[PDB]
Amino acid sequence: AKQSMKAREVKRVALADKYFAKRAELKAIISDVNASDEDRWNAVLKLQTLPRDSSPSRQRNRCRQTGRPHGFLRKFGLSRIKVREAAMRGEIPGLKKASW
Amino acid sequence: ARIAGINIPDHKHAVIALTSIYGVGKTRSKAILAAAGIAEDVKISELSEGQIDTLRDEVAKFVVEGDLRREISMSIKRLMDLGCYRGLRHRRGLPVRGQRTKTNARTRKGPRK
Amino acid sequence: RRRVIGQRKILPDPKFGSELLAKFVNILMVDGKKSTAESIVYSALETLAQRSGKSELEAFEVALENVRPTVEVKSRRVGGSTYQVPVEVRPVRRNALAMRWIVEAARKRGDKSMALRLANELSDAAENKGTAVKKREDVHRMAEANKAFA
Amino acid sequence: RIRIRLKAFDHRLIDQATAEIVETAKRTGAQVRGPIPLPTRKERFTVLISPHVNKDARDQYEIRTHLRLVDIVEPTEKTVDALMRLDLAAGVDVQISL
Amino acid sequence: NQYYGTGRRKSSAARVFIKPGNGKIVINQRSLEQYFGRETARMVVRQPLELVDMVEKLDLYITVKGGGISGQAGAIRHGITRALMEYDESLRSELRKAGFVTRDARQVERKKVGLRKARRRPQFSKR
RNA sequence: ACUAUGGUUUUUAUU
RNA sequence: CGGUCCGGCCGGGAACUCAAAGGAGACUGCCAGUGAUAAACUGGAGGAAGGUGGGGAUGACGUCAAGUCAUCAUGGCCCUUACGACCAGGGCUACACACGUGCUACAAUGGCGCAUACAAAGAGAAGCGACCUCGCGAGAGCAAGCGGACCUCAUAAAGUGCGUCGUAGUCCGGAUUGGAGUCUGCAACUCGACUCCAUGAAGUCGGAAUCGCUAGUAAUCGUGGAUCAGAAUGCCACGGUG
Repeated sequence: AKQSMKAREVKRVALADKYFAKRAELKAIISDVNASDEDRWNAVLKLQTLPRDSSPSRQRNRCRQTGRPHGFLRKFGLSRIKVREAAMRGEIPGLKKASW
Repeated sequence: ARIAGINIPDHKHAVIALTSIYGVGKTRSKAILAAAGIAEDVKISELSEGQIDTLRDEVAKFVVEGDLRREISMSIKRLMDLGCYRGLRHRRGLPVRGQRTKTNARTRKGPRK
Repeated sequence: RRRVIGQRKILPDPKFGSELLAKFVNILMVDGKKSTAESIVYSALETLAQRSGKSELEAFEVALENVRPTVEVKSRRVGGSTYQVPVEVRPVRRNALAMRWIVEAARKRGDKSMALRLANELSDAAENKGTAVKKREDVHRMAEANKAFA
Repeated sequence: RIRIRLKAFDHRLIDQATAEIVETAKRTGAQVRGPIPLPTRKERFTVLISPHVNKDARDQYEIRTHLRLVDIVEPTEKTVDALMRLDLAAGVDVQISL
Repeated sequence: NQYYGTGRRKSSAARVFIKPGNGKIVINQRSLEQYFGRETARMVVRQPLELVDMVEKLDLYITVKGGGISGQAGAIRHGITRALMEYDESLRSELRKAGFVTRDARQVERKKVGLRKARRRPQFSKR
C-alpha cells in the first residue's frame, strides 16, 4: 500500500459520512416515473459521482492490521497470518480448536 | 394430410413439420393450435379445408412466410461505411456485438489445418 | 456353532432358472443405476422368442454352452523367469465371462439398443457364430501351440 | 410482551449466567420453564496454513455458542433487573427485546 | 410379555416391541406393504424374522422417525435383533451366525478439511 | 539357461 | 396417562431420539495352530467394537546446485529534477498458434411430455420477503410473517409411474443469426449477468499414450456460504444413489 493510503483512509470515510451514508435511503426512492410531463429527478442523479476518490465501490472493507483490500475474514477484520496468532491469544470470543 | 405440415410424416406428434418453420416455433405453434381449439396429444387432430387455414389471421402479428426476412433484407443495408463499427461489421462477416479472437474463437474462424 | 460357513450372499430365483443373474445384470451398469441394466429380464428374451424361432427356456443356457471359455494364457513368474503358461478358467468364472464379452459390434450393428441388441447377439452365440468367437478359438489354440507342464 | 435471551461462548459459562435467572424465576410466578435448552450454534472456518501455496496443507477452526431462553414468566420489575448485573461476565451476551 | 428393543442408524431412530401371540407386523400404524413397494432396502428387515419363522406365532410393533429408508431399514433390523435376543437368549448364537446383532461397518464421519468432498485424489498427471 | 525384442549415455561450457 | 369422530394438538412426560457436555469399555485380557511354547501371521469366544476397530493430527539425522527481498526484515545494485511521490486519462478478456486442467455432449447406461417420493447445512436490521398482480420475460409492484429451532430464501434432483422416439447428424444437439428489453455500476465501443420470439452449423466415444479405486472406493444427483455495486462452472460446507 502507498504511504498516502492512511491519509486517503480518513479523507474517504469523512466524505462518505458527509454524503453517501446520508443519501442511501433517498437514492433508492427517487426512481419515480409518475410525475406528469418532464422528469423531477433526472438533473440530480449526478450526486452519486460528484466527490472525487470517494465512492462505495472504492471504499471496500479492508484488513485492519495489514494494508490490504483482499485476503481477509470480515468477522475478525484479520488475515490468516494474524488469525493463526489471535486464535492462540483469544480475547476473540469462543475461538479454539475444540478441547474446551 | 400435409394441410399445414410440409413434410411426408403425417401419422406422428404435433411438433413434426409444425415447429421451426416459416416464423413458427413451439410458442407460436401452440398459439394456432389454441386458435383452432383442436387436440395435440400423441397426434394432431385429423382436419379438413376451412378449419385452421382460415385462422392464420390469429397468429399473423410476426414476420412470417414470404415476409420472414423481406424488409430487414433492405433495412440491414442502411450502414455500410468503413469508419462505422456497425457499417464495417455488416460489410464483412464480423460480430457487431464483439467477441474474443485469441482463444475459444474456433467456431467463427472455422476448422484449423 | 456361531461363526460357521457363512451362508447365502445371493438366493436362487424360482422363475429365472439361472444363478448367473446376480452377475448378468451387473453388465452395462453405471453410477449404481441398476434398473437401467436390469431392463433385459422378461423383455429381451420375450423379443428373442419373436425374432429367432420359438420359446426362451434354454436359449441363454445353450448360447453360453456354445460360447464357453476354458483356458487363459498369461506370462507367469517362476523366479526370475516369467514363462508363458496356459491356466484353466476358474470354476466361479467359467460360465460368467462370455456374457460380458460381446462388445466389439455393439456400436456398429444398429440393433436399436439394449433389449434389441441382446435379441440379435444371442442368435449368433447359439451357433458359436458372429462376435468374439474367432478370438475364443484363437485362445484355445494359443493354449494348443504351448501346453507347458501339465 | 417482553423477550429475553442469554448467550455464552463456553459450555460452563452458560450455566454460570443461567444460575442467576433460574433462581430469580423461583422468586416469582408458581411454575418455571427451567433453562429452555435450545440448539447450540457452531460457526466454522477453513483456511490455508502454508507460507506459499502447498494445497495439501489446510487448517480449520470453530466458534460455538450456547443459548438459553429461561422465560421470565411473570411481569415483575425485580426479575428483569436480575439481567442488569449479569452481562459483564467475560464471554456473555444478554439480549432483551420488546 | 413385551420384549423391547431400540435401534438407530444415520440420523434415524426406531423402537420395536415383540410379543407372543398372533403372527402380525405393524410399522408407524401402517401395514408393512402400505407405503413401501419400490425402495431398494424394504426387504432387509425380513432377514432375522425367518430365523424363528414368520407371521404364525409372534406379534411385531415398530415405530420409526428421521433419516432416509436405507437408514431406517438398518436401524429397524438391529432394533428387531435387540428385541428378539430378549425373547430368547439362545437366538444370540444364531444372530451372530448371520451378522445381524452387530452395528455395520458404515457410519458418518466428520468433514476432512477443504478439497471438495476430501476423499478423491486431485490432479497428478505428468503432462 | 526362455515376459521374443529399445540404439547410448552429444561437440562441450566454467560463480 | 387425562382431554380425545381419537392431532405432539392441549395438559403432561423425556421413555426414545436430537442439541449437546462431564465420563466409560480392551489389558494380547482369553483360547487353538503355525512359528523359534519368542515375535508375528491366520482363525475363534466374549463385546456394539480388538490384534492399525473405521477416520484425522506428523516433518528425528541427512538431502535437493528446491521456493521467498512478496508474511516480515534488510545489506548491495540502480534511479535520486528521477525508475521517488502527487494529478488525470489509460492497460491488465489488446492475436497469430500449441495447450495443462475443466464442461454441455456425441445420443436410448438418453431425451421429450406429464405427475410424483425421500434432505442437511447456512443466510436474513432501507434484511429474507409470503399471498397476490403487471410484463411474453429478465425483473418489478402491493404488502403479510419473522428478527428469526417457529416466518421467509425454500416445489431437492438422480430416482419412481404412464405415453412417445424406430438409430438417422435425428422429434437429437444448439456454437449462430436478427429485433427489442430487464438489472447494476462514473464506466458494459473495447470488456458484465439475465430474457422473449424467431433462426442455425458442428458433435458419430477420441492417434501414440496418460491418470483413479481395492467398497460407501472409482463413478454420479441436488442445496447453501464467503469475497461482493454487477459479475464464478474456482474456493469452503452439506445431504441423496451405488
